[PDB]
Amino acid sequence: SPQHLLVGGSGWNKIAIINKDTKEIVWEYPLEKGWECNSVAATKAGEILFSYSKGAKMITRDGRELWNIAAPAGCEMQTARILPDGNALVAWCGHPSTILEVNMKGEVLSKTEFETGIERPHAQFRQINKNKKGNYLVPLFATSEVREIAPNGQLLNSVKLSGTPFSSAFLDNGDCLVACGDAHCFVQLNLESNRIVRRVNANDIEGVQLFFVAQLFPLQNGGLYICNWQGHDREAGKGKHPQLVEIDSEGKVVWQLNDKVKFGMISTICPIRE
Ligand SMILES: [Cl-]
Repeated sequence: SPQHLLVGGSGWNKIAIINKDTKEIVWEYPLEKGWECNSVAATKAGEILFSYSKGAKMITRDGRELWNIAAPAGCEMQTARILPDGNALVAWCGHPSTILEVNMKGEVLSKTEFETGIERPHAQFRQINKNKKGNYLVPLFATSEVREIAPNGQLLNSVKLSGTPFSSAFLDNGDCLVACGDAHCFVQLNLESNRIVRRVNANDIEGVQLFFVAQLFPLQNGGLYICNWQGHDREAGKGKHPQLVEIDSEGKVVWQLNDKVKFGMISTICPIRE
C-alpha cells in the first residue's frame, strides 16, 4: 500500500497523516491553545505518540486517548519517540530536565534527571535520542551542542556544533546525523571519535533552500527525509519552499511537500502503517 507519513510541527495546530503518493492529508488530530508539537511517532501497531509542550500522550488511530503525561509547570515536553525496543521515550525541558521511558500502558520504566545550566526551558532541547550504549543524546539550542547523558544524569561527553541543534538520528553504520536548526545544515558524527565527519548544507543538496533543519529521518534506501521548517524566516512565505523533502543518497530532492496553504509547518515526521 502507499506509504503514509505522520507529521506535526511548531506553529501548526494539528498533527496529520499524509498519503505520501497522493500528498493528501487523510487524517488530522487537533492541538490545543498553548500546545507546541515538535515530536510525533508511530508504533508498529499504528498507535500515535506526540509531545505537545504541556505533556505527551499516546492515542489510537481512531483518536482515543491511551495515556498522558503532563509536564510540570513551566517545563516543556518536547521529545516523544518510540525506541527500537517498542517502549516510548519522552522528555521535558526544565530544572531538572527529565527523560522518561514509558510502556504502552503509560507506566514509567525509567527516569533520568539532569541540569543543563540553560535558564529558559525553551532554549534547551527538542528531540532527545538513545544510543547503543543506552545513554541519551541531548542536542541543545542555547549552547549549540550535543551532550551525552548517562541514565543517572552524569555528563559523559559534549560536542560543539552550530546553530540550534534539534534532533539526532542513527545511520546503518552507527554514526548519527544531527539536525542543526537555524544553521541551515546537518552534520554526521562518528560513533567512535564523536567528531564531525561531514557537514551538509544546501550547497550539497540539489533542490531545496534549507531553513530550520528540523527532524531527519534516514531511509533504508540510503535516502533521508528532512523537515524544512520555515517559522524563523519571513522570506520563506514569499516563495514555494518545500515543507518536507526526501533526498536520495546523492543529495537530490526526489519527492517533496510544497504547499504552505495545504500543509502547516512541519518539524517532525514518522512513517506510519495507515
Ligand atoms: Cl515531488
